[PDB]
Amino acid sequence: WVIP
Amino acid sequence: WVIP
Amino acid sequence: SCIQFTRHASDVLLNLNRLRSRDILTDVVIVVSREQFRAHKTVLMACSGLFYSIFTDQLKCNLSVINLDPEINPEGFCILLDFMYTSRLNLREGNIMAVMATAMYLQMEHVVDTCRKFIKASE
Amino acid sequence: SCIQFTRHASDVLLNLNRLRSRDILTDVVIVVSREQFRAHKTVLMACSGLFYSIFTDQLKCNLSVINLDPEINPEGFCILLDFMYTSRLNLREGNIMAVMATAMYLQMEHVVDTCRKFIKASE
Ligand SMILES: CSc1ncc(Cl)c(Nc2ccc3c(c2)CC(=O)N3)n1
Ligand SMILES: CSc1ncc(Cl)c(Nc2ccc3c(c2)CC(=O)N3)n1
Ligand SMILES: [Cl-]
Ligand SMILES: [Cl-]
Ligand SMILES: [Cl-]
Ligand SMILES: [Cl-]
Repeated sequence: WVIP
Repeated sequence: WVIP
Repeated sequence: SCIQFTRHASDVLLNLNRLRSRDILTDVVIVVSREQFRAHKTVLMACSGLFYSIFTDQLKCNLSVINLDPEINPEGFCILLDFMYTSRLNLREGNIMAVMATAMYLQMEHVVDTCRKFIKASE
Repeated sequence: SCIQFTRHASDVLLNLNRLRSRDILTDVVIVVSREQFRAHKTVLMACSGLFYSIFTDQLKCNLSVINLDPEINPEGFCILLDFMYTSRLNLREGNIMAVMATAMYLQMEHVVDTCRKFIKASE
């Protein structure tokens, strides 16, 4: 999971 | 396009 | 000896979401506590262990309406349906418990994992 | 304020290809010079400008069989159908002309672009  |  | 187009899967999903937003070729209604959500059976199966099991069943594969368990929160479902079609999860302090419970029911293992991690960080 | 799961779009496409390989919920047959290819209308629309136009048409959206132009090569179509479901293009010296011509007909702009580039390198 990432900060888009 | 890339070499997978 | 194939070549691969990096953005292809993302572009496919973006187009599938465009079809969903315009209600094009949607073939099922998911009913959650009287709230109704239109979607594509194939996308639901691709994202969820529960929908995969439902739509591979010889009788249920032909149903145009699926009713979820009454304990399922419609907002939690809406957030997960949005994630299915976009890869983006709107996870907030106020919805994390409903999102984790809905993801456990829908069998969306990666969503359950991030909810568990975010909850563990707050304790 | 969403979080994003990097591998989600790739995982969705991988599952859609698994459904195709097991012929689950395929809803159309594409006929190419007597060769038949089963697929999901939504995936075809998501990948091709031609299928997008066909299946948004109020009469054609209901067809279970689509016949392509007789000039279309079945091997070129098969390679492009595989690309639609996997992001991988089996581009070879012996098939590049048939693949480019099929991609131009199917309106798959990124495939047309790489074929043009690979052809330009060989001249
Ligand atoms: C297992 S083979 C397979 N073939 C095709 C499809 Cl459409 C599919 N979907 C699916 C099954 C289980 C799970 C998910 C999707 C997401 C998750 O967390 N668990 N699986
Ligand atoms: C344009 S809005 C839109 N909405 C939904 C879909 Cl399913 C769609 N597909 C599509 C249209 C045109 C093209 C492609 C896909 C690939 C390509 O090269 N050109 N387009
Ligand atoms: Cl029904
Ligand atoms: Cl997931
Ligand atoms: Cl027909
Ligand atoms: Cl393309």
